[PDB]
Amino acid sequence: SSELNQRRQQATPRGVGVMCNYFVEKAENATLWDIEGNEVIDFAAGIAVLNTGHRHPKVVAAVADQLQAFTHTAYQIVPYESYVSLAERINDLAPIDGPAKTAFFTTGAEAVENAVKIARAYTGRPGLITFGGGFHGRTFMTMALTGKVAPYKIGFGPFPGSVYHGVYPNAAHGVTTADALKSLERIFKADIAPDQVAAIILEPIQGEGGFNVAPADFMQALRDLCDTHGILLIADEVQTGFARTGKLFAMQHYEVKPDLMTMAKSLAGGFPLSGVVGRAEVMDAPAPGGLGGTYAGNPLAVAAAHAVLDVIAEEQLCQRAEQLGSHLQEVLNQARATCPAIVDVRGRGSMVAVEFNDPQTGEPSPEFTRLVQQKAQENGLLLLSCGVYGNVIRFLYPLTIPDAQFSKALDILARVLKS
Amino acid sequence: SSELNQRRQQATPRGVGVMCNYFVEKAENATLWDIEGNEVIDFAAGIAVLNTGHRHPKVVAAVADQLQAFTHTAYQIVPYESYVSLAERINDLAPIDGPAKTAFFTTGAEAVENAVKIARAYTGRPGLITFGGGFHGRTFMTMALTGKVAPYKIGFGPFPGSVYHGVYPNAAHGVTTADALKSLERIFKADIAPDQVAAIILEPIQGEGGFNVAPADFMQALRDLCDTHGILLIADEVQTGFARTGKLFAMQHYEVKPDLMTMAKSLAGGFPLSGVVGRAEVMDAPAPGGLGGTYAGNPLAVAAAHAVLDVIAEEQLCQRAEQLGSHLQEVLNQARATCPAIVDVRGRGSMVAVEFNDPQTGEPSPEFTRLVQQKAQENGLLLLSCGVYGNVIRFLYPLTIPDAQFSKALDILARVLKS
Amino acid sequence: MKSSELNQRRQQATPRGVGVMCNYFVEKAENATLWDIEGNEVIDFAAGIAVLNTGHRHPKVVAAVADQLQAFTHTAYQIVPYESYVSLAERINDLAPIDGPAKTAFFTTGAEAVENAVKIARAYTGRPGLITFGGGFHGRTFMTMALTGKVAPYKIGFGPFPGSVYHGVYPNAAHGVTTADALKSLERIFKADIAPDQVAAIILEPIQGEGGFNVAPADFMQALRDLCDTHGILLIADEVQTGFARTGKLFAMQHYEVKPDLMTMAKSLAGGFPLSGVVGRAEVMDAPAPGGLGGTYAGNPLAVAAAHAVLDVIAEEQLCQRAEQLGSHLQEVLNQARATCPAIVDVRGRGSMVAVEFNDPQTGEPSPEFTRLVQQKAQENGLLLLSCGVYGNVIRFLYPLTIPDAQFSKALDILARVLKS
Amino acid sequence: MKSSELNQRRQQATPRGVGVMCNYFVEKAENATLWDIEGNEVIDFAAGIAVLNTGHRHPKVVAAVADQLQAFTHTAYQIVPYESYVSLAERINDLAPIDGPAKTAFFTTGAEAVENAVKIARAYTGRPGLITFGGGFHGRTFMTMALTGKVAPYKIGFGPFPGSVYHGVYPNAAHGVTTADALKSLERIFKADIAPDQVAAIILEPIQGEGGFNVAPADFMQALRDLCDTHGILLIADEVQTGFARTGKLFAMQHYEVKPDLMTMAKSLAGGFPLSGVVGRAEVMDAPAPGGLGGTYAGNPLAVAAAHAVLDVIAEEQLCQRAEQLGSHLQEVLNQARATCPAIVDVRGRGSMVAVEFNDPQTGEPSPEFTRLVQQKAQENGLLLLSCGVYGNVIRFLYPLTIPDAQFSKALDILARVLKS
Repeated sequence: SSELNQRRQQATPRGVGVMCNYFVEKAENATLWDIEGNEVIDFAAGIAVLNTGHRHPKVVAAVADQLQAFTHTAYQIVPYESYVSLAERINDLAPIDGPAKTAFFTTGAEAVENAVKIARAYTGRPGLITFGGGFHGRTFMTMALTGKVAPYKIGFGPFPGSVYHGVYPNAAHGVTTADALKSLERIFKADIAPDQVAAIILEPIQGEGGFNVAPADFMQALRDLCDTHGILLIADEVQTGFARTGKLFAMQHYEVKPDLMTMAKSLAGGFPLSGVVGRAEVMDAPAPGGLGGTYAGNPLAVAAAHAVLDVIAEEQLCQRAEQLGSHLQEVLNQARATCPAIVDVRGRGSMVAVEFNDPQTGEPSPEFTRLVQQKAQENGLLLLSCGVYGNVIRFLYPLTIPDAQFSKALDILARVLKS
Repeated sequence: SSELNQRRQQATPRGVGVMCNYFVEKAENATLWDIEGNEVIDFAAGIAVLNTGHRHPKVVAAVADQLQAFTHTAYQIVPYESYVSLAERINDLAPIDGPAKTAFFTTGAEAVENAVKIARAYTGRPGLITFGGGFHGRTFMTMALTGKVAPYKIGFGPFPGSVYHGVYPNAAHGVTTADALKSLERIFKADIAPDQVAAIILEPIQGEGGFNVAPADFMQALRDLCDTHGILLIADEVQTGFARTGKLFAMQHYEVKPDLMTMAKSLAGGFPLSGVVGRAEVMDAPAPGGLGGTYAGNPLAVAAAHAVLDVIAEEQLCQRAEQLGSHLQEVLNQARATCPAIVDVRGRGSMVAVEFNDPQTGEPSPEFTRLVQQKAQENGLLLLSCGVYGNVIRFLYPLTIPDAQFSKALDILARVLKS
Repeated sequence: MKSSELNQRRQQATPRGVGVMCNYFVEKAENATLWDIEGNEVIDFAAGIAVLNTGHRHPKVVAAVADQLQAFTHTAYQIVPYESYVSLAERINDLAPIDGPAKTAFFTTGAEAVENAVKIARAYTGRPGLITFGGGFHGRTFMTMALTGKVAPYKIGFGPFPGSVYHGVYPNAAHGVTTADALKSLERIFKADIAPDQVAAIILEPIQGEGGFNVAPADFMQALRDLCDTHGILLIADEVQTGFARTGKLFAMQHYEVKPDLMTMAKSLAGGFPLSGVVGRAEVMDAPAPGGLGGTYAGNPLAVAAAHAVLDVIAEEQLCQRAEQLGSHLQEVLNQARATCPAIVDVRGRGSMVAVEFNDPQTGEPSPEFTRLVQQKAQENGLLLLSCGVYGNVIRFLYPLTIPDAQFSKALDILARVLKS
Repeated sequence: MKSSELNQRRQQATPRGVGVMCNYFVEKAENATLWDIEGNEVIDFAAGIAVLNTGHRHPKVVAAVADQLQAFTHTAYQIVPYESYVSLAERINDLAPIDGPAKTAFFTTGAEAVENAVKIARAYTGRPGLITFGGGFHGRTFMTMALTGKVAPYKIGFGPFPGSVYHGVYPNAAHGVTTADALKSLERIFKADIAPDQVAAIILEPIQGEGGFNVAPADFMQALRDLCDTHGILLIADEVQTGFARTGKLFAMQHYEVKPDLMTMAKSLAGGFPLSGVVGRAEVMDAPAPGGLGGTYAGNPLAVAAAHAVLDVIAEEQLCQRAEQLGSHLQEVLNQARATCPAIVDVRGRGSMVAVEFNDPQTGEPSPEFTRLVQQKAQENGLLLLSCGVYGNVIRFLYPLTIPDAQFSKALDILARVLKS
């Protein structure tokens, strides 16, 4: 496959970075097959894109029937009842105070993008506040909202005004909830007025930021100041959504609820679909024709996104996600005594991660974290990187992993840490 | 259905407007079936996305075959062979001087968005110039690039700086090529320096602008303008691309070649995929990791794109387009004499349109466009509106439409213009 | 001590970004006469760029400044106010072309004046948008550079510039741009760039200063007034250069039946002293909260005292009528020189804001060289002339309105001789 | 009584946006003494907000301005230059702490100076980024408001604001904010807001003026210089308020071994006249092309003549040490007052830029009411005190460095007494 590696280097730009050396041929559940027969259990699931697994039999049958019905029709002209079919369901499952309304789009960056458009149309305000280490997409506005410059926005500036970043709460790094809230106070006193901020966008637990959970200390306080200053709270559950946090949405772990929320990735279980759900009054702010997109709500994707929403419940992967999470929680917790480089492990449900620090100084180092990288797939196990420094392994296995599938990779994960 | 629509209003926001309120059941080539089994000839193809028709036997077989393989990988992690030489297949076919390289994404707005990121990474310049009436997407950057405020960006401002709009040459409306070039010179002397403009983006034929073809002298001068000031000429062929204009890409009708090209819509023939092609060195300007997207290069959509390029070649849809549109153009000019409202008949290939003005004045009638919209509606024929005044009908039938199906629709079209 | 020594010391001590036009350095100035450090007497047709309509060191202005010099030179008005600030504001409120009650705030520079007009407009409407016109000049600060409609050289190298700022086309039917063309550009901005319900103000000069002395037609101004009336936009008139008797009236807006919502004043406001101001409808001016407006030097006591005498000199010496008398005589000469000099393509202006445009006869393409040759020969004859326009082919005549009749006659003789050569 | 008729006139004729601290109007000022129109004599501890380090109407400054009145008041330097501009730039180049050859460009207002500083930095680096600190104040223009780190009341209602402008945290160990706290706030801006190689300049005051007189530590200024050296950033020191003998040295940056790339000057640079300047490395200053920098009032000849005399006064009267002597005596009084005044939480400053911060004794919470109480009590006893700070709980002391010691001792007697009550 070495010749195809170079066939790509001369046909697709260097900007599309790719981690693993080998290509894909077939995928099942959480097991990937290379071109050369190698079998690797997927602890990545394409970045939380397949909570219900690679090619789950139900929605693969739901996309097959949806195929010979219609593949595309542009919902803006000819609508389909499968669009209203899901908008009904998520409006009943989303943690939004009062009546909820849902619009669907294609990519997750478009969901956060449209949440900004709806937040701006309802508030009439320009301001948008995110947090350091937060990731919200790769388009112009979403890169501005993203809190990691390299490599996400290196060389694509300048970026629009009225967008600033607070500090995300993180007791593991010595920043408290008060430290986080004070950075917001410093933005209101130096950057932009509170009555000029349209929305505060927030990952319930940060995805590419290092799997750091926001405390209920932070959320209830956050809900308070936006209610004071007329700001809308937006929860970005593109990565944390759909049963991986032990519950359907990570915001269900909290008592107060966001006015808007963006969803994608495993929302369709491996097919291009995003969406925005929120309060009926705020979502109804843009005028007709203001929201759209050609591929918005791909009929095959809404059919699968309907399907995972049945695997949601009959398989009950919310309860399983807490059972997978808590055991791998234990595997790395006595590996903590065996492997000294572990400084902390964190996660809710099975959205779990482990941070590794070099012993001489407690600074990160991604090449011990990334020493585990190679040993894992050397054993046929694909683990993804994370963090502001690259020092955190995030475990993104599908929720549909058989238990023998899991314990294999778990004890293989026991061998990567002591070598 | 009556309940079906009102279920749709309480579940989905008013922002996502919809044209027809009959909901699709079935789709095949250029035929659409609705809740009541009523057969409608499709002259929209979901906005030029189904150039090869609804569910083409070749691309479904390529899509169903890819679903036996895998759902999705996040190309960023484990890549495909599907991705690479679909790009090799477009690198040789795209009108790009010298070696070409191709990256793939999902939505057309993303392709335009990434074409800007590549233009910014290559030139280090912030500036971007588009034209009034142009449409480039609905995200923050693409809304600023779009040259129509209503309804695509009412309530979503403020918009970023260094984005200005020239005037598109509309020789059928008093705007010459010299007028259009002077608008660009006026931007250079008042808005932003030329050596600060990274790219000039335009559609070879304005899609929602009214199907205004760009004259050859305007494109030649545009090439020399960017050549003189180090600007990159981006061609937005998301709507004009893939055999609709008689040739593969609309830029092939000109001797000048753009530095960058954006594609989507009929690229995958009813599946979510976009892409950017251009000179090898400029597209490699972004750093590894700067370009990305989780759904980018969807395996099924890549397999669908592979067969779409097969279909238009073996079925000779490039040559078919112009003979479909030539037959359409002459029955429009036959009705030109006994109908008083036709003021112009624009189009190239099968990207044809006809503009209506009120007979007593020169103040266009959307109603007459809606009235003729309301006649083919009750007569089983779906066509779209466009133009800055909503007074021109665009003919976006699938190129795969059978001859008897087309001859019927033109008959129906002739009757609705007379009355 | 000597000029070239000073020129070298200048280039080694100051940055090249501060360009200098003339070879010589000033030693003494009075009315419309300049004496360089070598004794050469120069007829000033620039007046510090339309700053000394009342002439250099007018006795009444100097006597007013010398008097204020024995009281106080600065107290920071936002800390300790003074009567002269209030009285000058009252005088401006009466004379300003403002519909209804007016209020005035004083600042230091014309760019600060435009800046505070923008700030006032944004506070009242709550909207980001601002629309100017190509060829407009409104200052060199970040926002005023964005408002300025000439990239070279005011904006080269200082980008990127803020959003919600766009430029229409200023009408000059002497170039093929009608009022209808100008309004078409505005409606194109409204349909492509920014919605009219998001534009706070439209800003234009009644006569474009360095834009070539192009006069806004009443056609254009009335349409702008109704357009802003319909879409809730504020009409800001930048009279920094046109203001104070330059155009035959105290303010160039008085030539029109249309009144602006806000107006910026500077340059000739203080007759050679640092002062600027904003006057407008009281309801609009009161939009910013206490503390939102200011500036340390704003309303300098010496400059406010000077502006008091300037308004006095304009009235007591009838300088508005003088500007019309002088300008009519100037257009008389420039148009007689039309028969003897084919390069003259246009003679435009109002009052003593007169200009002449030059083309190369071969085609209708500007001749900036012929413009420079006229400047150099006038300098050779001791006459300082400023160029302007988008192509540098326009010579503007900014003589002080107090220029003696005999000196003006000699300058016109120099003008006729230079135009034939 | 008679001031009330003037206040009603002031309220009806000028907008409410120009706030006014004192309800009395000045009639005469001299050194550090103010006389209102009612005969009341006030000791000036404001000096027009640090504009009069040399005092109100200093004899040598007035005689220099009066000499310039008999020659010329304005020619626009970009048209006809003058020698005094060059010689003042030559003096500023020799005196400014700039590594290597320096160049100086003069403008009018402090905001204009900062505005041209970013224009020079943007032209030199080609980068859009600008980083300031919360609590910083740099002017009231659109760009300087964005750079200003205090939203109320400076930018309330004037947004939206331009991108590529972010605010770090200014170090104040008295507030629990270390230098490490400050440095890492910059790295978070690098990691989340804008790449370091896209930041054109980091701008800071050596001592925050309106921010509460918080002095930058030496290790913070050092790491800032290293930060900019690594990433090609330019270091800009804003010495509009700290400049010219206020801090015990001619420039506050001279208290450090670090030298900035650019420096802005205003306020007391001309000792009570509208003048501002930008001095920096010659290579950096020459980045803007000819015609890119300017301003009609820039380098006002009267204000330049005053600044020439201000420099002579600072040297002839040894005002740098006098500022150190007056500031030490003030800190002694304030520290002795701390016992019978539990509200005093801190005594900050350097030289004669000393301030005192007040806290409500129950919780360490600011008490602007107590601060205003000290202000109003001192005003009743004839002492004019200003407030600063992010929370308005800081009183700053900006007496003219030329204040007579008997009047200074008297002012300290009042200050002591209004603090014991």
